[PDB]
Amino acid sequence: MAVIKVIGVGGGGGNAVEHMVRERIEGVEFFAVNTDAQALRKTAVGQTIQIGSGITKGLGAGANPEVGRNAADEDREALRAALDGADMVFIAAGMGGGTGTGAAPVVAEVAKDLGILTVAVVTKPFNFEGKKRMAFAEQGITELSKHVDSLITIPNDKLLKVLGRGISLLDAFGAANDVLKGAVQGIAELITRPGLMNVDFADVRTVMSEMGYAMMGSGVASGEDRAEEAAEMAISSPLLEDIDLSGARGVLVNITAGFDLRLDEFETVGNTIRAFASDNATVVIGTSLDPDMNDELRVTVVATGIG
Amino acid sequence: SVSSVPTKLEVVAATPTSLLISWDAPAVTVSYYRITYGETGGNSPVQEFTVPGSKSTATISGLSPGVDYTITVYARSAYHRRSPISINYRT
Ligand SMILES: Nc1nc2c(ncn2[C@@H]2O[C@H](COP(=O)(O)OP(=O)(O)O)[C@@H](O)[C@H]2O)c(=O)[nH]1
Repeated sequence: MAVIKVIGVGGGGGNAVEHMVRERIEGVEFFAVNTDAQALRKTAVGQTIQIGSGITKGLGAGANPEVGRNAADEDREALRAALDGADMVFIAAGMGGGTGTGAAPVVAEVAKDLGILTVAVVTKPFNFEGKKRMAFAEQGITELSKHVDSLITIPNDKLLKVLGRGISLLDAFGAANDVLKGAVQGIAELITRPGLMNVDFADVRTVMSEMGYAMMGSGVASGEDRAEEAAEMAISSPLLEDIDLSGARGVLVNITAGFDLRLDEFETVGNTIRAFASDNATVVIGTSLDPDMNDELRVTVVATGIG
Repeated sequence: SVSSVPTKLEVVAATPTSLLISWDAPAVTVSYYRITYGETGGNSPVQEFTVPGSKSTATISGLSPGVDYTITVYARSAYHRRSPISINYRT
């Protein structure tokens, strides 16, 4: 029921939204924001929104976050127009360029001022991309922090550990696309394809509103021990590596199963979460349903308010 | 360009009652693969089994000659939700 919009901001964020449209996420509405008008028109990215027509005459941001932020301030009204009506917005961007690092904080602040649940899902550049890009991404994330409800960062450097031997540069970037998608999907599917333990959107709000920094990981398992093994793989994910989970102010957990989920399995996942979780912690655990699933399970864990 | 995981699936050997399938090594670690098969159009429930994520082949046995089968390989990975790949074959 709750209306979810997904906004890719900038070239990396548009590459992420393009993959999400093609691969499909059920029940969300897609948009791309960019300063580069030619890149906006190249492929199927849902509804497009050009920003910074005055400053950057459709030619891009020149990899400079000051120009991408200036471009965003020009047509705040354009963004407010298309965001209007949503209950939740995911903003996806690769930090460390020009448009994403500078325009994503502004898109986030507009969404907030409409009372929308604003979730940023952003990447940090690979180490081989250089120190300047990484430093840019840090300031844009700090700027982004002022005007979001939750900020999930995906450091691409942690994906290198799970990448195949001899992989291509292109496939490495496409793998980071899949993680952003799996990240939006794992949260949004609690609303768009609920299971028996359907999460109320007001509870999603409690666990993500005005929370600050967040991290997520996931596991998957099949067989008799699918519940405990998927849950432990998620808490052991390399994207949660550096996070002490007992220090999170909120935990949001999505159990994706078919129709065969047993009571002792829902107990088991929750026991696992509640054992580490602090006691001043909002804990929200629901199921989502995937029908083409048999004797298997996915568990997604979002630790919110870790700042 | 294939977009599914795995990106390629082929029968690499075939006997009257068995098929050996091959797929390509994935760009991203796979926990396990889920393989299903059954007679194309049949009324009988599809069969299935899992192989570990570090395998690039599997053997389907117990089949009967001169029957067309549909074979589907799901890749289960914590790092994506990519669609499965599927092929047809007659024993
Ligand atoms: N997921 C994904 N990330 C990318 C892609 N290309 C670049 N990135 C990352 O996103 C960061 C920002 O670059 P980019 O978004 O293209 O700059 P911008 O166009 O000015 O926003 C880069 O430093 C890369 O680490 C892509 O195709 N997919």
